[PDB]
Formats: sequence, structure tokens, C-alpha cells
Amino acid sequence: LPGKLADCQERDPALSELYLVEGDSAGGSAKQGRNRKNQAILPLKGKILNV
DNA sequence: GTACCTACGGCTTATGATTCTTCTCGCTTCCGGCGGCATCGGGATGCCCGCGTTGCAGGCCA
Repeated sequence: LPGKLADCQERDPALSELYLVEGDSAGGSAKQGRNRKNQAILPLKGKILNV
């Protein structure tokens, strides 16, 4: 929960949005240019192992 | 693709210590009430006489 996740002010689901981008390259400007009402961004690190 | 360490210098803020404010234990002993009796100075009551109080009308003041 800490570290990377930055939720919005609203807590009721089906109203907010979630995004998945590169952390240090994209998430910075994404948070600096997003809204603080119904916006949430979850950064990522590199790739993800296959299933 | 990403994280964690200290030196170079200054103000502050996050917590254990010391002088100033205060809360009130101890009773006991010199001292302060407390009551009774002889004493003394004041005054209320009475009479006399002149002065303090008040009403009228005028000139001065806030």
C-alpha cells in the first residue's frame, strides 16, 4: 500500500480510475499532471515474469 | 528497470536534568481574647438667651 500507490480523495469504487505505467520515467509527470479527485496511479518496475 | 552511505557548516526540534512557584505538616508558646468589678467621664434632661436656619427679593454667574 505505501511507496508507489497514490489513491484519490474518493473512496467509493466504480468512480475512480487506475493506471499502470513505468514508475520513474512516466509516473512522476503523470502524478504532476493528474487530478486529485478520482485519479489513482500504480507505478511498475521493469517487466513481469510470465505465467 | 531500480537504491542506500557519509563529510563540509547552521537552527530547530524530540527528551532527561536544576531554581522558582506553590501546597500545606507540626504543635506549642508566647500572646491574645474573655468575663467580672470598681471607676469615671459623657450626656440627656431642664431653663435661659442670642445665634443658626429660612423666606423674600435683588444683582450676579454658569
